[PDB]
Amino acid sequence: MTGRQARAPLQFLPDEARSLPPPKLTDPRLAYIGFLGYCSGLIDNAIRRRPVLSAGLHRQFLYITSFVFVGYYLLKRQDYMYAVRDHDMFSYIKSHPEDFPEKDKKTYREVFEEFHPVR
Amino acid sequence: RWIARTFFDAPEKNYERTMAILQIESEKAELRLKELEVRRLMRAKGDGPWFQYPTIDKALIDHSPKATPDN
Amino acid sequence: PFFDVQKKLGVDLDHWMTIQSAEQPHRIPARCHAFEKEWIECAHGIGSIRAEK
Amino acid sequence: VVRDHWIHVLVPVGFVFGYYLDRKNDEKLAAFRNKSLLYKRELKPNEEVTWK
Amino acid sequence: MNPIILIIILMTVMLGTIIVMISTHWLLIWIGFEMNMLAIIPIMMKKHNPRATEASTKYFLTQSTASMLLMMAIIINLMFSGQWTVMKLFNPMASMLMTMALAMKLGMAPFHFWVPEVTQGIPLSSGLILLTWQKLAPMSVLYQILPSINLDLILTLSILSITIGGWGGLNQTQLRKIMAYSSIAHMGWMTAVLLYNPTMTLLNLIIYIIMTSTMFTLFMANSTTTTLSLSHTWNKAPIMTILVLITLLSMGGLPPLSGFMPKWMIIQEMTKNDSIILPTLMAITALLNLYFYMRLTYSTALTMFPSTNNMKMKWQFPTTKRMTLLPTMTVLSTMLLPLTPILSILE
Amino acid sequence: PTLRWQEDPEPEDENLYEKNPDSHGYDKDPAVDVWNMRVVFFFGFSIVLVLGSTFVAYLPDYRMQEWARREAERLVKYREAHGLPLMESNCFDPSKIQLPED
Amino acid sequence: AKTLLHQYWDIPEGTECHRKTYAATSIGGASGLVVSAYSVALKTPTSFLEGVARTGRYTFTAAAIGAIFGLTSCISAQVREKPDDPLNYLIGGCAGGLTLGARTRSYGIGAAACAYMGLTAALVKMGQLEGWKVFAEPKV
Amino acid sequence: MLKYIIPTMMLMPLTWLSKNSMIWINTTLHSLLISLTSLLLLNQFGDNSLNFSLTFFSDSLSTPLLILTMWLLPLMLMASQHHLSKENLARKKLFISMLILLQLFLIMTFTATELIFFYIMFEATLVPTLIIITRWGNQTERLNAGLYFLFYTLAGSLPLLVALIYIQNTMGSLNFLILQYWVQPMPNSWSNTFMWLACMMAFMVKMPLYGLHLWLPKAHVEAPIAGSMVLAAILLKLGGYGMMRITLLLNPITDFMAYPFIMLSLWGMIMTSSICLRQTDLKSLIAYSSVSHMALVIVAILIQTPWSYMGATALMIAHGLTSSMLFCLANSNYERVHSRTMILARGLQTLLPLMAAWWLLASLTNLALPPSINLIGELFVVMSTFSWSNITIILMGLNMVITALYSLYMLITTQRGKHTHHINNILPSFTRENALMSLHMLPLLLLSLNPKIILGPLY
Amino acid sequence: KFYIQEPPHGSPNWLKVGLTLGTSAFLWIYLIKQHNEDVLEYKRRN
Amino acid sequence: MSLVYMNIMMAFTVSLTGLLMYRSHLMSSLLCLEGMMLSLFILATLMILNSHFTLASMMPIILLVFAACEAALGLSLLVMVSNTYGTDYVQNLNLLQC
Repeated sequence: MTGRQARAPLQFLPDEARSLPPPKLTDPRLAYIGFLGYCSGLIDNAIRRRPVLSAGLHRQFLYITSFVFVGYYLLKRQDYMYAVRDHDMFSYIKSHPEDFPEKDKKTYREVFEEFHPVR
Repeated sequence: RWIARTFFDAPEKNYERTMAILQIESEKAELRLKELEVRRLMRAKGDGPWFQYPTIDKALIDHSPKATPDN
Repeated sequence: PFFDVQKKLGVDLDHWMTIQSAEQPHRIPARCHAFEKEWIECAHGIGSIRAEK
Repeated sequence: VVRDHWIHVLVPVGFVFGYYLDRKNDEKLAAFRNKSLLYKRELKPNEEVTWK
Repeated sequence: MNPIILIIILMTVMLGTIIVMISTHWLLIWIGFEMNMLAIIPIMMKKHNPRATEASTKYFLTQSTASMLLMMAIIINLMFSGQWTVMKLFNPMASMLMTMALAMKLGMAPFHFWVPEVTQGIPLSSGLILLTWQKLAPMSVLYQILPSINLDLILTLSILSITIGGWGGLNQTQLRKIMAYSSIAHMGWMTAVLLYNPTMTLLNLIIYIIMTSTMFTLFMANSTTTTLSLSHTWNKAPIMTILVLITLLSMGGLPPLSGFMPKWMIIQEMTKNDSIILPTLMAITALLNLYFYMRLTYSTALTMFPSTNNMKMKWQFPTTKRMTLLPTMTVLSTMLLPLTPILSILE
Repeated sequence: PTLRWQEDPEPEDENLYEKNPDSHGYDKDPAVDVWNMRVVFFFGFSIVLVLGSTFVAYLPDYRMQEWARREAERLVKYREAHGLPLMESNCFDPSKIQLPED
Repeated sequence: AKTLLHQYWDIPEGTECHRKTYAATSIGGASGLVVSAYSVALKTPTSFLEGVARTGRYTFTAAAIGAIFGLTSCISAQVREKPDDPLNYLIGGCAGGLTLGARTRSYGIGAAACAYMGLTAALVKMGQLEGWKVFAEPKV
Repeated sequence: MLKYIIPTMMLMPLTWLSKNSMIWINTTLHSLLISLTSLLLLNQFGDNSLNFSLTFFSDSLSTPLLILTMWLLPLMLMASQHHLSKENLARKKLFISMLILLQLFLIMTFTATELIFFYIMFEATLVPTLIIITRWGNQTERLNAGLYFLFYTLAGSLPLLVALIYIQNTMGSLNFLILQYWVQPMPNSWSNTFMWLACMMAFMVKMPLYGLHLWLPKAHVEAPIAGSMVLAAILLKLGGYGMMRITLLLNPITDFMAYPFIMLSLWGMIMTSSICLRQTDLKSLIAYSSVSHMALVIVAILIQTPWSYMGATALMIAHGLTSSMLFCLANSNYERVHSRTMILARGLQTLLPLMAAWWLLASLTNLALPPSINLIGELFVVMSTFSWSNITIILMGLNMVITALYSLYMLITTQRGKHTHHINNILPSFTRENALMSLHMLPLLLLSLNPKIILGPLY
Repeated sequence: KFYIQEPPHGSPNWLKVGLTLGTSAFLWIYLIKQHNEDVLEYKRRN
Repeated sequence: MSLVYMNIMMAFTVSLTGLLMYRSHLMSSLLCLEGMMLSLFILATLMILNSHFTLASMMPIILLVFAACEAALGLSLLVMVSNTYGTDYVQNLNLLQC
């Protein structure tokens, strides 16, 4: 997609984003990001030859805080982008009627099918 | 009877789960075909908002009395 | 990408060098002023393929 | 004894948590509760439910 | 090489890339590419040896002739319809010259003969920073000028770039030439999708830069240039082994790891067009550029070469180098399979 | 005048017998071997094997079988009682059809 | 050039022979001149006489591949008269592969050339007859 | 089935923070808990599947295979000591957690709704087995074995993805139910043949078909025992599972382009059952035995009969059990004599007087003795193929004769008659090995009593 | 104990851990405040 | 079409081919880079004077100040090459073998 809010160039979220709900508490994707943050802390304890799962707990909580925060803002922008994609799609649906005809859904009483019986 | 009571989902429960999940997936598939239709027709016409690469911003064109009338 | 911090900060540092019919330093014409004014008045709110249609 | 060894109790807690998320999924996908054509009786008689 | 002056030169590399990112005027883009060249010369020759001298010579000649060919393209563009906007061009000849100048700059198969030569003799910091920025910045310009490109040009350069970067990579027993051939293959992939949906290309740019950052960070961790040294870093440093395992399989492109989200999303928004024979050819060649990764992984961790001693001396001294940002970039590069709907973060 | 190696002649037949002939299959800790006996001979044979055998010996009517038995009995009793031929062909309605005619 | 590969597709298939075969020789000689230009620019043949000899060998071999391919295509199309099946060009690719093996005077490389060239040529005719577009839509 | 997924994620870090001499009991006990938990699922009633929000469902195409995998995990694990016992505690934890991750992606693979997710979990099945067999393969070409494994499975499985994206953007989403309900036949064009050839060819390479079965035997002779059993049973039956899933679409052209594949599998079945008669390297006989049985499976899948599909899943489950067992006895013999060669290890009638009974019972289940479920599978496939062509029963019976011949020759060669009186190091057989025997075969006989479960969705 | 000529670190400073915990708790407070503002904005607009 | 544009584009293409094929002197390569600078200079300047587009006469001065500092960088590189060897030939650069 090309903007379609190619007016404000790096408006990270307009007031258009303040009408859809934000990502809620204990959504599974932010919990996945938090587990990835704990894994980042585990491997940061692993590389520096300090004991893994020990003596770096402030760094553990730092990494978890940072990744949960960044993933929260990414989820917000993500949901705004899919919402504006959906709304522009439906605006183009409602705009032009005649290019999108209602296909006359014939029931199976008259819809013929080639069969080719398999043995 | 006890095994079916304490462990197993009801056939009404499982059956209405199937019907609800087929309704959800039907909406998903119809919207996905609608999306590809919208994208192909919008690249065809160019009327829609998406495939509009930036042309000239005309805010800076001025007309003000020049140094030669044959502009 | 095509970032327009140019637009967002509100400083026109690169737009003044863009085409004819911009502000040539004293109020002079170019050779083809009017024909660009025609083309730019035709092709503003247009999605760059019906500018060629 | 549980605080001494908790090692042998973790995956039953995991299975209980998975089962609880299954029941939360059940009450999330609770559409067509009495709107099917083949499973459609009157809501009767206890309290406003047919499955959970 | 006073460190204040090195901070100045790195800020000028940043400045050249930002000037490329920021303008609508074509001469500013040419200034940005040139300032990028001028400051990326002395990130090389951080050592003294004349290998860096000859590598900087070859890189300077090819980079400057690509920049001059781009200036030819801009000047013929304004021989025709005269505007300073970065938009759809108004000359097929100028689009031809412009795509071939960018093909000489960021590496394509008729034009890549300087890339293992420049990456062989230089240190790893210079190689990392030139691979990241010199494969970043003209993707912005390509993203801008995409609506006026003959598709034969980009597509032929991309096919041939993937297959040459694959066929060259099997033989080298170095490391930098393996990484450079992989760079050519990924630039062929990142160019091949440009005319269809460029969000795919720019997200491939993000993922490839994260991958190359993890790679050259794990090679800054231990001064290794041959696979023999990789075996000795198996025997001296054990977590490095499994990280080389995971990141090398992620450069391979295997699905439960996060090297798959670039390729497969490209194939999705590629085969929604009527091109099927070309994605299956390209992805069989992406099967081809994985064998040198496999022999590299074999030489590191899956097999255990005999190791020279004095590691008995080295065991008292742990890995006391500096790491740029190793764990964050690592677990961002590896465990990012299920966030495929962070496709749409880009636009 | 050359060797190409340095390593020791290794390993040996570390018999798991000749130390603990009462012991069971795996390694040299003579308590947790008894614990392994307990866990794999109570949780593989006692609580899993015969419980699964009695679970598969009777579970509900898998693939609706006894339901199908009794329903077929009642339907054949119906189609005996009404004199119409049991299992008439054309399971779909022969009137409710639209052949594509020439 | 695109104009004369379009000339090679311009003959009905069908037979208008000597012309399909001459177009095949032209395409093969152009490809041989391309590969000979690469192989003279990347080797320094030292000297110009050997460069002329190597270019002559590569152009004559690629043009002979084109010639023998056009010959067996023309004869198979005249005999069996079926523009549907690409089996005629399967035979054509194997004949070109065996003659490539003859011009390199090996047998294993020639048999592999028969296999690979026959399958790719049958694929080319098969995808042209069903219709698979060249390089792009480029639309969506 | 997320109540099966999340205990597997809650089983892995326990092994990481398990102390010394306590990794084993924890992993074994909790995997047996997972086995009872797996046994809870078996509920598939009548008309439909049993669905679960979008990702999960269960059929009898998937339920006995899933129960097979989760039953196989403790058996896998308890085969996998005493040949890495002197290795590090950290490397032991790494190996066991790698197997747990492989089980997790296998459950992901068998409980899949979309074929896209099936492709992701297919090569997720691919990746850990590489590292396992190449690291611990314990011979000089475990390198070559892992490399052939990975390149054949990728290079076959890859254009399947492009065909699946094509089916995605031509028919909407890719639920198995929508593809039951929105499918329509695609006639004999050429591109239909190419798409069918890509999908079926990816699965052919996974089976293995006879054209590309050099894939297998190096990866069986050059693997540790856990990866051996996983590779053989779960990977080949996973390939057949995936073919049974995809073949519901594209019916009308398989009659036109299935004739080379059926022929190739039949003649390759005869040639493979002949080649596993006369080789050395006792391990590899069961490898080509598995090749022969999966060739029979392929013929059964593509001749498209309900009898054929019931016999196909029966043959899958029976051969998975029998081949996993017989690999474990081969590992016991290699623990004894340190050879892998057939003619060296001899005797074992005086010596080891009841290990021989498990060799006998395994070779009789392989022989298709008539209460073995192998015979139920082979019998239904023979009925269907004689309905298919009325003359191909001769290849079936010749396969039958040669199958009984090589299996019983493998029995009586090494294990009937005379010790070489220079071996003199075998101990009497451990309780662990016999425990793996009675964990293999007691569910086989107790499934052989009431086998109405394991037959397919066309019950 | 057991060391010679220094332990280089291991005895941490008392500005870096306080800095990291302070900015971490600050970012948690800021994201909680952000979520409360967003729920208020959603329920005020709809 | 203003016929002088043909000869200036001809001079560009000849200077480009001279930049590409070269015998032994890297000095001559930098010299043809300088000539190609001059060719683009004169063509862009005659463009701007045909157009009377005299707001943007920045192309000549800025193009040649930048490309001349490029040529200065190349000259210092040639100083370094001739320092660490005897001459500046294309031969005795064949080390760092690919």
